[PDB]
Amino acid sequence: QRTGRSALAVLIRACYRLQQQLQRTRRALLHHSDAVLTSLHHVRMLL
Amino acid sequence: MDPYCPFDALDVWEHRRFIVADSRNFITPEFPRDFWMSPVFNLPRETAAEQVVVLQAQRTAAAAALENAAMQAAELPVDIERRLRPIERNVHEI
Repeated sequence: QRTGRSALAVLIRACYRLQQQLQRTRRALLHHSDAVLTSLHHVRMLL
Repeated sequence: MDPYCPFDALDVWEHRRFIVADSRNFITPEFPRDFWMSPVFNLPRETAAEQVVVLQAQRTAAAAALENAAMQAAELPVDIERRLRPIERNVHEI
């Protein structure tokens, strides 16, 4: 009982955290490129 | 201020038919000369050197913004290798 039910816990923890790992990359890589766009935009302002 | 001219005036009348030796007279206006006003050309105060100063200041101001944008975009390659390597290790754990 405790063998197979605890063996799947590693995979459960892996998948339910891989679901968040990519959400973080979704958020972290979009709040950073917007800064690049704003900077290019400001440089266009200077001219 | 009078231009030098040896001869005063001469006269052999102007028959329209008998025009010979076609010379051309100095054509003059009918208005008194005083309003043919004086020669004036005035400089623009902004000098060839002054525009250099202004545009060089603008170039040096734009270079700082270009460097700011470059340094903002120079950290993305560090972000990729800082974010994806832990994810690759987590995938390797399986």
